[PDB]
Amino acid sequence: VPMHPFVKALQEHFTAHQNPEKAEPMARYMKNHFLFLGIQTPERRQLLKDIIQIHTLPDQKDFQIIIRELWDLPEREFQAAALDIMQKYKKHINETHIPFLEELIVTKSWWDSVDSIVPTFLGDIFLKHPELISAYIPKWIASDNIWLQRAAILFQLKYKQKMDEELLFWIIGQLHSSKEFFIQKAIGWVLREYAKTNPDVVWEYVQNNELAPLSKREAIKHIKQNYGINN
DNA sequence: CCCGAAAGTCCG
DNA sequence: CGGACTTTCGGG
Repeated sequence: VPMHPFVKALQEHFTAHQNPEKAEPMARYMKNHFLFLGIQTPERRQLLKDIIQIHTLPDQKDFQIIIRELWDLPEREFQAAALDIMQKYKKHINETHIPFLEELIVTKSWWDSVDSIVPTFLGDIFLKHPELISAYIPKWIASDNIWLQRAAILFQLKYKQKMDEELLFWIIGQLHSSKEFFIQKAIGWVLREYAKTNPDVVWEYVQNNELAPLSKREAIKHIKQNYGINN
C-alpha cells in the first residue's frame, strides 16, 4: 500500500528545496546519526504550511499513520515535520496515545525528537492523568533505554507549581548514578527549571543528595547567585 | 530586538 | 572537569 499522498507531497516539496551544503553541518550537529536535507526550521515550517494549504490537513483517522510514515523516512527534517504535524492534532491526543508516543521516543531517538515529545505531549497527558504516571515511569526508569529514562526525568519540565516534588526527587534518585551524558544533563535541566519556581527546595536537594557533577552545576547555574559560593 | 535553552566545539 | 564560546530555536 502506497505512502499517504500528504506524506508523498511533503517529501516531494521538501526534497525540491534541499540544501546539501547546509545538510552537512546540520548532520554533524547531530553526530551524524541522521541524514539531513539541509532545511532549517523557518523554511521547513513554511514548506509544511504550503502542503497543508494545497492538500488540507489529513482527516484525524490518518494522524498516527502520517506520523509513522514520516518517522520512517531517512532525513531528519521529516521527523521534525512529523512533530509539527502532531501539534496540529493536539486536541485529539489523550492518555490512550501514551504507547504511541513511547514508540516515537524509542525510534530514531536523539535529544531533538525526545525533547520535542516529552515535556509537551507527554507532559500534558500526565498533568491531566497523574494516576497514570505509575503505570509508565517505573518501567521507563528500569528500561535499558536512556531516552525513556530522559522522558521520566523531563515530562514534568514545564509543570512549575504543579510539579510533584516527591516524585521528581524520587526519579532523580533512581537515575543520579547514571554515567550517561543525556541523563546527567536532563537531571540538571529539570532541577534548573524547577529552581525558577522553588529555588530553596532545589538548593537544599543538591546540597544534600548525590548528583553527577554536571547535574549539580547545571542545576544551580542561576540560583548559586542567590545563595553564594562558599570558600 | 532581547534572553535562555537544547545541544555543539575548543581550551586549560 | 568546567568555563568560554558557536549556535538555532522558542518565547517574551
